[PDB]
Amino acid sequence: RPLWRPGSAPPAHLNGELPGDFGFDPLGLGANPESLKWFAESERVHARWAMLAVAGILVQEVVKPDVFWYDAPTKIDLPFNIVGLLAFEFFAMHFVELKRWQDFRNPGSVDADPLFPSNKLAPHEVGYPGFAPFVPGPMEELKVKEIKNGRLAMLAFIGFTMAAQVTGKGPLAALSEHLADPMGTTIFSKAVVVPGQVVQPECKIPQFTDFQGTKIFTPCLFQGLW
Amino acid sequence: AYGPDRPLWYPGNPAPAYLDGTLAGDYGFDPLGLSSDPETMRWMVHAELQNARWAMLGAAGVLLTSIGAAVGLPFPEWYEAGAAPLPSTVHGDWSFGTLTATMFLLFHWAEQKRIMDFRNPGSQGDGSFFGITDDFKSKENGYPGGRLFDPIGFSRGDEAMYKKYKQNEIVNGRLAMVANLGFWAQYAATGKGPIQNLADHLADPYHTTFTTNGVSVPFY
Amino acid sequence: MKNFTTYLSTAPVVALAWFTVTAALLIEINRFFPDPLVFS
Amino acid sequence: DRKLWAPTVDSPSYLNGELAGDYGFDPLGLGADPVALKWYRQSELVHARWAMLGVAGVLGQEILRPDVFWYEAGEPQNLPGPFQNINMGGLLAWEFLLMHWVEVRRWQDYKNFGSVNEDPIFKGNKVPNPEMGYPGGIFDPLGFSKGNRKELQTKEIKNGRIAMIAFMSFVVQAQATGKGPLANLADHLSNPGANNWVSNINHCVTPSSVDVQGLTIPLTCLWPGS
Ligand code: CLA
Ligand code: CLA
Ligand code: CLA
Ligand SMILES: CC1=C[C@H](O)CC(C)(C)[C@H]1/C=C/C(C)=C/C=C/C(C)=C/C=C/C=C(C)/C=C/C=C(C)/C=C/C1=C(C)C[C@H](O)CC1(C)C
Ligand SMILES: CC1=C[C@H](O)CC(C)(C)[C@H]1/C=C/C(C)=C/C=C/C(C)=C/C=C/C=C(C)/C=C/C=C(C)/C=C/C1=C(C)C[C@H](O)CC1(C)C
Ligand SMILES: CC1=C[C@H](O)CC(C)(C)[C@H]1/C=C/C(C)=C/C=C/C(C)=C/C=C/C=C(C)/C=C/C=C(C)/C=C/C1=C(C)C[C@H](O)CC1(C)C
Repeated sequence: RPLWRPGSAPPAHLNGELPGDFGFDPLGLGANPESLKWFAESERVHARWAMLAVAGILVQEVVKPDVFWYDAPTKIDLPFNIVGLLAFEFFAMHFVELKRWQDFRNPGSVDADPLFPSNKLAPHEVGYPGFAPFVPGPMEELKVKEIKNGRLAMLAFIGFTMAAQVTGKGPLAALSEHLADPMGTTIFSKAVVVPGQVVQPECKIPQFTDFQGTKIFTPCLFQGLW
Repeated sequence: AYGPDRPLWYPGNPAPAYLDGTLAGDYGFDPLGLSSDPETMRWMVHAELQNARWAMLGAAGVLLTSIGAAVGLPFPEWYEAGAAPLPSTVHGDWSFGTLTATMFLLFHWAEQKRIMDFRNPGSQGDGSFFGITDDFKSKENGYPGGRLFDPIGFSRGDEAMYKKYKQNEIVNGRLAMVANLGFWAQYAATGKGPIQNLADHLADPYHTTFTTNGVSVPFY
Repeated sequence: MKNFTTYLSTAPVVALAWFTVTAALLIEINRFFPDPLVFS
Repeated sequence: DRKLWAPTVDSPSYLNGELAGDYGFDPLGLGADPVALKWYRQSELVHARWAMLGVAGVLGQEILRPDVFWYEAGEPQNLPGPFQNINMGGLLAWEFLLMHWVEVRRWQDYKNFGSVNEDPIFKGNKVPNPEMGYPGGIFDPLGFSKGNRKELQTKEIKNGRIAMIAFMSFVVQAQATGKGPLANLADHLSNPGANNWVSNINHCVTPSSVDVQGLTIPLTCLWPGS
């Protein structure tokens, strides 16, 4: 089994069955088996949401390079009122999340169309609803690609947000700024903490961003610890 | 710790009988036999697992707000973060008298349940509070494990990690308690609050000691 | 400590404590509410 | 029997003579625990190999480029070629990750000897690493360990121990006189009695602090300056 650090010893709890296991639990978080099962659902859900997000942020910068992803909501004209969009979004997400969770709670209970009992999802593993019209390659191989791709995406998002707080531009603009002066755009080249001095990158995010007349508090993640 | 040959406080001096070495951070240190009684030990262990935990949170705050005020971020220093105006609430404005009363009221409820389980183990786990039972049980004195107090499951997981984690907590808590006396004593001598005292000591390390502060050494 | 607490329970020690608390209470009461001649 | 550090001493048992340069010199009994001896040895070898490189650079740099004071050569402007006034933060970035990989890999050879020996990216390419601290292979290209490596190891440790002592001389005799290693030899040979440690130890000749590209770096002399 490939390990996060060659020569390391994987923790007992990680015998390896979950796709993308690399014996990485330095603090032993998923020591409890049920806890590991939950964390496993969290990892997949986080990765899939992040994978869609990272892609969207990049696309919404190739198509509309003007609107900044961080302040996109305040820079875009919603076809519907936020209250109405948020209301629908809440009920929509609430429904899918409830059925999604019920499966994790009691496996194989929500695996059927409630409106049309004729429709019923085939038996499936938790975390994998069953929507697999096309699977290009071994399921486990694609599972590892999904978790590896997802883990990379989740890290990329934090990078998108932090870069958007240190600089005031999106991922593509920031990367170009790096490609222009590679040895003078790194975080080290913009922030240094010496035993006596404290140079921290300026927060390019207004503490509060007004939205449709409602100033929305937008804090720079731990601006005090940079 | 967690050993019969655990490192002790005064290498050479034998450890107290009551201090076997099981208790977290046990170094056989009870010179005035304060915990000679076994029941006293249990109470003292719980009390330490109470002062240290609060002290740890308090130290995290005096350090985070201080770090902020030094970087520039509007943060009142620990000493003046009480006269700071209380924030408003959707319900209404906050009043100091109500704030104190609410703080004690809530604390009385939690303290009662904690002490009641301490006196009567599992007493709180009677589904009396909305059916919560095992989550209201106590894995050990000062260790109220469950799915509400240890959500991630360090206690439910590897005991070695749990035991190691228990030592980390005791040692860190004792340090935080000592650190807190510092934050207070350095204030009541320098009048500046930490992170300013760390910054002064790192700018003139030799001429910025406790000896040169007026209050510490009176003659000097 | 079991035998130290036993000593701190002996009549002379307990009386010294009880009285000190009672005395201090009356002193503190007059300290904040002085000249209590009548119950008004 | 091996010759020991003093004509009257008796070697500590743990120092049986296996390690190179075993002159039974452990007055503080630091290497008594076999784990610590193992670690300390790796630290000795790393410190020696780094000081032998260092004592060559100080001497060499002076011989060739004599304008730059060894003590003041890490300044961006002092840096030669284009390196002059190069963002030190960006430079640190390179010196950081690159050093972190080589060091961590070496550390994992301590934690699990002969475990990190194969090229992680490519494959098959492996290093003999016969002894911890002596990888050989690509690390020994011209192949001189193939002979009596132990004898060569003895020369290496003895030369390194002399260097370690010499580089800390270069450091002191430079922060006192203000001149390099061979310049201090020249001054002595000019007027011996008048250019000694007596007429030079009463002054810490070297800046109290150095601002590097906006980052002030405090400096100090090993002996409290008179
Ligand atoms: C989205 C959150 C998330 C969650 C819930 C998990 C959960 C899990 N991971 Mg995982 N991981 C994540 C993100 C996450 N991971 C990311 C982003 C990476 C890329 C670095 C990895 C890389 C990784 C590897 C290589 C391995 C795991 C493994 C595991 C499983 C066992 C380890 C464990 O129990 O830790 C539980 C994890 C959590 C409880 C979440 C931690 C949340 C804390 C509170 C946040 C702390 C800060 C955090 C590091 C964010 C940093 C932000 C910034 C500094 C970049 C477990 C079910 C092991 C495995 O596959 O076994 C099956 C394993 O080998 N993960
Ligand atoms: C896949 C993750 C990833 C990648 C590829 C990058 C890439 C880059 N980052 Mg970045 N970053 C990341 C995550 C990542 N970051 C995260 C999670 C954070 C929050 C802690 C940050 C916070 C951050 C700041 C504040 C800044 C950058 C900056 C930069 C650019 C170079 C300058 C620099 O200082 O880099 C430094 C890199 C870091 C500070 C963190 C990267 C560490 C990642 C997570 C490890 C990934 C290792 C793995 C082998 C992947 C390798 C990369 C690639 C093969 C995918 C560069 C293109 C600078 C910039 O914006 O340029 C103008 C800069 O200001 N990043
Ligand atoms: C950091 C450098 C370093 C390190 C890690 C070691 C480590 C070791 N040496 Mg060693 N040695 C060194 C430098 C070093 N040496 C130098 C420069 C010399 C030349 C004088 C020697 C000469 C020497 C001899 C003759 C012998 C050893 C031996 C040993 C081993 C005995 C176990 C021990 O006591 O470890 C502990 C040692 C350390 C932890 C080194 C740290 C130094 C301590 C903490 C303080 C020293 C400060 C020092 C006086 C400052 C000098 C300044 C000056 C140059 C201006 C051990 C593994 C014995 C051996 O070979 O066994 C196989 C032995 O016979 N060494
Ligand atoms: C064991 C033994 C035995 C023998 O026999 C005898 C003897 C010796 C006596 C003993 C010993 C003992 C000891 C040492 C003790 C100590 C303790 C401590 C220090 C504590 C702390 C303690 C400390 C603590 C708690 C702390 C606390 C704090 C808190 C909560 C908080 C605070 C704050 C903050 C956040 C900030 C803001 O702005 C303000 C405030 C609000 C103010
Ligand atoms: C239960 C649970 C369960 C689940 O499952 C999971 C989880 C959630 C994870 C868990 C939790 C946990 C926790 C809570 C923890 C905490 C911690 C802390 C905060 C600590 C502190 C800690 C803190 C501390 C130590 C403190 C420290 C401090 C100090 C020393 C001081 C220092 C100093 C002083 C004197 C003053 C000056 O001027 C400055 C200086 C020099 C700087
Ligand atoms: C054995 C024993 C045993 C018993 O038990 C105890 C006792 C006796 C204590 C012990 C002893 C010990 C010792 C002696 C130690 C020593 C150490 C040292 C001296 C090191 C050095 C060390 C040193 C070193 C590393 C060096 C380093 C250096 C380097 C990297 C570099 C430099 C430089 C050069 C090139 C040039 C440029 O332009 C600049 C720079 C960059 C600045």
